[PDB]
Amino acid sequence: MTHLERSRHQQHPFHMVMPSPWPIVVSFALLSLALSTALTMHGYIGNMNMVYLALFVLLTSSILWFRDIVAEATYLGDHTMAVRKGINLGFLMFVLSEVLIFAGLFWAYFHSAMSPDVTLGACWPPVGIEAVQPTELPLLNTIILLSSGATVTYSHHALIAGNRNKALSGLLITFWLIVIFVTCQYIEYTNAAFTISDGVYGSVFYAGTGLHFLHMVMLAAMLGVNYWRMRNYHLTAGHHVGYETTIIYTHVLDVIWLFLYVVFYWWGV
Amino acid sequence: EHAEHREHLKHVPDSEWPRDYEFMNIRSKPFFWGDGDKTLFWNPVVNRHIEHD
Amino acid sequence: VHFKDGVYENIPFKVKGRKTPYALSHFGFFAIGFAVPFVACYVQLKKSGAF
Amino acid sequence: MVQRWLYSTNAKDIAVLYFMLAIFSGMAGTAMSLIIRLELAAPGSQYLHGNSQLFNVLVVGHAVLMIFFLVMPALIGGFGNYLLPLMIGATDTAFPRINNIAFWVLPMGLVCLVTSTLVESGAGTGWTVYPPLSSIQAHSGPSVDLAIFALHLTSISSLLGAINFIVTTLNMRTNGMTMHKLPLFVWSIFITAFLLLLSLPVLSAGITMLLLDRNFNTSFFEVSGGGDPILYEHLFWFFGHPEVYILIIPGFGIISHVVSTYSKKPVFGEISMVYAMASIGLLGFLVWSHHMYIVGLDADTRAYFTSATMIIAIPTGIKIFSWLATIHGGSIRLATPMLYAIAFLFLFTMGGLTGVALANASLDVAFHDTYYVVGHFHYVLSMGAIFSLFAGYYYWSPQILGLNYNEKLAQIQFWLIFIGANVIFFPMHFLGINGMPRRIPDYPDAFAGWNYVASIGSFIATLSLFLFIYILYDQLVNGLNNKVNNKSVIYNKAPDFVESNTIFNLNTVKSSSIEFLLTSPPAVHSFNTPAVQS
Amino acid sequence: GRIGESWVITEGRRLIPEIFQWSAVLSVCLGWPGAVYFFSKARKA
Amino acid sequence: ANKVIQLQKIFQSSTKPLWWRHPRSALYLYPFYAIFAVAVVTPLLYIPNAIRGIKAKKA
Amino acid sequence: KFVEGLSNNKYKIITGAWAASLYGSWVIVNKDPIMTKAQKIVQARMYAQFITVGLLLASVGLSMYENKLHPNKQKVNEMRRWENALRVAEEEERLEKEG
Amino acid sequence: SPLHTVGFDARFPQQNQTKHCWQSYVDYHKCVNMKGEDFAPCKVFWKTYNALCPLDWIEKWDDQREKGIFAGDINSD
Amino acid sequence: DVPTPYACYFQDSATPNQEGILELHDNIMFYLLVILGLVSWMLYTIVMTYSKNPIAYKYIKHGQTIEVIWTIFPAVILLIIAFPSFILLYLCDEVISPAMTIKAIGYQWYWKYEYSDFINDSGETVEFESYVIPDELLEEGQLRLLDTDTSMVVPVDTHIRFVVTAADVIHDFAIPSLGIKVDATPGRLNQVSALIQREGVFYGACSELCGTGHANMPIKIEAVSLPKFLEWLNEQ
Ligand code: HEA
Ligand code: HEA
Ligand code: CUA
Ligand SMILES: [Cu+2]
Ligand SMILES: [Mg+2]
Repeated sequence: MTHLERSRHQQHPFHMVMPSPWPIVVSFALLSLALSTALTMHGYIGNMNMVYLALFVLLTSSILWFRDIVAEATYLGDHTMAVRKGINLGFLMFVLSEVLIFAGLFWAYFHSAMSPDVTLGACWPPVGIEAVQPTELPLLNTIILLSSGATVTYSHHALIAGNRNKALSGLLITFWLIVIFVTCQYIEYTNAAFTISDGVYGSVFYAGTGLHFLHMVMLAAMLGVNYWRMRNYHLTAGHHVGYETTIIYTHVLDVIWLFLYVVFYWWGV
Repeated sequence: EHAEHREHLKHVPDSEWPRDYEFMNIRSKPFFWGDGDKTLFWNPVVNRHIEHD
Repeated sequence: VHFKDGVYENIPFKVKGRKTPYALSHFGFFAIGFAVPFVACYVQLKKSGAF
Repeated sequence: MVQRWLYSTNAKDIAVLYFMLAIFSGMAGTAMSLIIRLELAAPGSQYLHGNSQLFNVLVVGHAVLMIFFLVMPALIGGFGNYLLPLMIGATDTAFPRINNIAFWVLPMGLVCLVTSTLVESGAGTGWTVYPPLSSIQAHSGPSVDLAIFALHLTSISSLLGAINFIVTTLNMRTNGMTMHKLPLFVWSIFITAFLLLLSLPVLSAGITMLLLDRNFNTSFFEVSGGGDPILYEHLFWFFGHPEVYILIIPGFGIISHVVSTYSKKPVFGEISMVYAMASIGLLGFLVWSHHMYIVGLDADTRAYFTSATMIIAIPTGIKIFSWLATIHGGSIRLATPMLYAIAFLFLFTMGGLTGVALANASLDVAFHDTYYVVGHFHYVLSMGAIFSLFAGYYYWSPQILGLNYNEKLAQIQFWLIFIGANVIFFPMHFLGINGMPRRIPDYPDAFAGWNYVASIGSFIATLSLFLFIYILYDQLVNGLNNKVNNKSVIYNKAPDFVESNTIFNLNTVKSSSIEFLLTSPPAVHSFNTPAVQS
Repeated sequence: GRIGESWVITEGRRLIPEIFQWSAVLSVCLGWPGAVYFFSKARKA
Repeated sequence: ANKVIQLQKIFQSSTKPLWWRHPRSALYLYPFYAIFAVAVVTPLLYIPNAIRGIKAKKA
Repeated sequence: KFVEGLSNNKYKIITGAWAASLYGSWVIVNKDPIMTKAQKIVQARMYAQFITVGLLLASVGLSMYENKLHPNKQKVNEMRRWENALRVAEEEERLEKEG
Repeated sequence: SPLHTVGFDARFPQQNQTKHCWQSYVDYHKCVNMKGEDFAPCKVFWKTYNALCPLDWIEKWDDQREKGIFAGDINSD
Repeated sequence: DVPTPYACYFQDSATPNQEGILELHDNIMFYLLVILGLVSWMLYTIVMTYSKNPIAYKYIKHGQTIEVIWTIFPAVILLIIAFPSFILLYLCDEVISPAMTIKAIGYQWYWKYEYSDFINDSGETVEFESYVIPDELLEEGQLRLLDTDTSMVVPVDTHIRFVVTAADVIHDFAIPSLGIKVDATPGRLNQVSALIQREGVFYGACSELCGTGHANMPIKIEAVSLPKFLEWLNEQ
């Protein structure tokens, strides 16, 4: 084509982002959250009202940031294939950083488990603490993640194919499947013989399973956002990077749950 | 089975709950929310604080 | 909007066209930077002993 | 101007702000080093009368402030943010709001670290903030919680910058940059950004375990209750050695570039040098417990770690040998960043030799938590990372800032910091092998001489930084007059021998990376069009 | 080389004065603790 | 409900910044500005009460 | 009678079979030269974890297949260690008295 | 002249000895509760724990044994 | 034993372990000073003969012969350095057949020593808390900040293995003269051995951070002959 209407464009595929006020606001909110939760843990302020509003302003600033990124990604239309591969590799490295936090928690469990202290009775699990048996409720909420992975992968491969009634049905039932997982996980927490303070076993057990618990409620929020922008026709057939992102996230969450489940419920009892 | 077992250990008087060990129910500082001895999912049936008779 | 470029439009300090001398801001920056541990020492020495 | 400095998703105007917080926090940290070494100058309770808790607060402030708010910003954040897009031809970085939030969550870590040293006397543990010294029984208050929330925020900043750097040099390279054609500072920032996201997750996990067994009644390291404090030493030093390899690898990149461009020679075997640097990166995880030879490990695992830290020692050796090879046979133009590059080699080889004296698990029983260790790391961290930082500033800031500095003041600043910092940390070795422990307010008055000599040196090392501040001022208000009126050096690469002056004015800059071809202060959209390479 | 003063002599002349000044700069870059000990009262000054 | 091209035709053709360009974006940012200003200025009046050491009045 | 030695290492065989299962599923699914790398990896991971948690219950049946052959463990190995701890005291102090 | 002590056990040759004291204490209370209530050459265990682990640990474990909240139970009926 | 002003060497020998550590450090420094001398000589020769060099040999960028010799030379020197440290590390844990045992349990800003080998024929274990003399009650010749009112006293010419622990913050039992340094963590007992070869005093300090009273926490070990130690243990 003409040079005159070729030099009226970006001249390189990469993103040039206009100056946006959502690093500074969410950093302000992160500072206020850190100081208020360092200040209310010692009885300096009266209630948890202020750490509540600090967590809430962090949540609503970050959801306004994600509003800005979905508007820029599908309305202004800048996410070409180079930027798509960039944000894909960035999410891969972020999740590689999350699984190392999980590896640090597993290091804590292994170090205090396979060399048990003389104050635990020199046996893992310790004396008196009735450990959770792995075959009742752990079996349901370890088969429900495999069923969730199967239905989210056929919803993905129906989104690439072209049918809407299947690619929406898979996403709806994987959302309700993992929220049923989260609710029965809370059911498992609210009747268990040990608390987070009862020894080191309850401490590292609840640390690992609670971090996975918070990770899948964040996954459920991500999948609710993805179902909303799948219903409102944002997701295309070949430009769904914000959905490939969350299916990569839920499959690696499934495999880190099975690692956590095996060595937290079978070997550790 | 676990529900009927929790209904079995509902009506147990609290001094018949066994005196359990040093690592169980540690309290370095009191919890800043609640009365002082209450976690988030603290079931008042299965997780009693014995207060050492 | 591409922000216009020069020799003094790359830094947050304004240097040439001011009302106060630049040495005031440039040395007050490192004055407060060098005097934050001194005020930490003062607030820690009035809380325990004397000074 | 509010949208150019507060919102500002452009990787050139974020690095200047990184550098501003870097010089601010480095001034605060060296004020703390001056106060520490001023109180340790003589036995008996000096300037801070009694009050050892205040000295513990001052030494943790000096250590953690000058590590996580001067060296890591002014090497990773500032220099990577300004130069990593500007060497591989990206217009600027990928994920721009991510490296804006990294910068903007730095100084709130700084302000909560500052206000942690005021409430309920204060966090004194040292920068390796240990239990049960920091648990709620032996240390009560909201101080160390804010002191480790600062580490949470700095940890988040450095990881976001790491993901930013990794993707912006794995995808947005220019037309001809292959997988091995990048300049070596790009490779250093590459490997450092890998070690960040491979290391600091373990750190943040361990220190949030410390926080929720301080305040949330759990029992990770509270020992009467099941836990053990050795698990924190493992979970901390698994980051604690990759942290200083992170802090020193861009120093190796900066020194490689300045000795390449001030000796008119390419670096001797750049491919073997980057293989050595990458193996140093992937090997620096396997030696994390050379800081724990005393606590009660077996002799077998101690034998493994004292075997593996010497294979850590060898590729740094072949890097220094390649540096001697690439300055050999050159045409060395002794300007002020070349002076820092020459001093870095000697003053880091000295610290590395005393480091491999420390690395023997046999020999670490006579030297642990002892001023020999301070003499080692205040060589290889201080002189290493900050002589590379000075050889970064004095070499790059005429191109970035566009204002040429004064030259003779730069050389008296180099010789003052060189003399006045070699006189501090050299008596620390004699204090170490004579038997002085670390973190004491002061000491049994036998070894009363070397502390006085180190304290008379620290004032020289502070006066040289005051002269560096005046160098910044003289650069900022007399840049064009130092261009014109013959006080500076203008061409960093001299004309060759048989080349005329009328022929040097044709090809002015004989670079090998992009950065010295952009005009002084460069345009906000420098690479409109891509920068081709064969 | 082949014709000229020999390479042993013409590089010994270049390097033999360099060894003494190397020894001087190393004896004053590592030997100043001796000079500061020499004047103190520990050496019965 | 297939309202993406109308939103694209609106979002390309304006001068206002991106976080102010939507029609219903007045209900999302004014109460946010209010609650954010409140929520971040409020611990900086409780920090000198913590430096002085005076705790809360609880129980 | 082999159940003793290769049921002492349950959680070695399960983990090695998981790694070999992901490898033998990945080399099967990657031979289909039409899909993305990510879809192949997540399908191989799903097949692997399904066969692994299916084997985890086979080892439970095998675990009580061992438990009839060795009743009430963890408590009678402790007393074998205790007999070896009492013999080492008596053997030592008898020669302390007559040595 | 004599200064004899526990020598060198082969089970615990490492630098740590906390399992060595805890096992010697629990096996003293496993000898003198089981085979005979007190007459023995299992004074070796008494010599070993009273030589090795400190008085605060012995006092804490004996009050835990009295209250019945002992960690590794000593086969008491 | 005790530190000396303006000293630049080790507090001298008492134990075979400290003699081995001194010999090993001198061997390591002897192997290190060649490398330091040739590195400083290379740097000096280069920067004082190629600064006055007008041209630059820019066509020398690799050579495999000298590259592999300068990467195989540090491996050789590091093998020769690591060859005796294995011998020292594997002999300094050899605690076969010690004579008597000590416990050295360290509280907040003091130590508490206790002997319980039952030759004190009053019957009991013997303990003493070992506070520092505060630095105004010093009386005309007493070493500042590392003296003690109640010293630990050990015999000569017997292997003594002492365990160490704490009841709080991680301390360290550290004497540089006896070559003994071991972190007293509150959870585990850690044992180290000694064979003191001469009578006299030995001083040390806590070498882990304890908080406010880290400096006011010394170790004083007088080593006396065996009949005087038997008399002291029976009398005390
Ligand atoms: C970043 C690393 C770093 C650096 C550079 C220093 C440098 C100094 N430190 Fe140290 N220090 C530590 C990190 C560092 N330190 C750590 C981790 C500990 C251990 C704490 C513990 O374990 O408890 C410690 C401990 C420590 C001790 C031992 C005390 C003890 O534990 O008993 C002393 C005593 O002298 C001391 C003081 C000083 C002084 C006077 C300097 C002087 O050198 C300062 C002068 C430095 C400069 C003049 C550099 C230039 C400054 C700039 C701002 C340049 C700006 C340029 C750019 C931005 C390009 N600090
Ligand atoms: C910047 C980060 C950094 C770097 C690069 C190093 C470099 C090295 N360090 Fe250091 N070190 C620290 C950070 C660092 N250190 C810190 C923070 C502490 C105190 C922690 C605390 O609070 O306790 C410490 C203290 C410390 C300890 C802990 C001792 C103790 O506390 O008990 C050890 C243990 O092995 C050690 C060894 C080494 C070795 C072998 C190297 C090597 O990497 C050096 C490599 C360089 C050379 C080897 C010289 C050049 C090579 C040649 C000239 C070739 C010939 C050489 C040979 C053949 C050997 N140093
Ligand atoms: Cu005990 Cu320092
Ligand atoms: Cu290290
Ligand atoms: Mg230590």
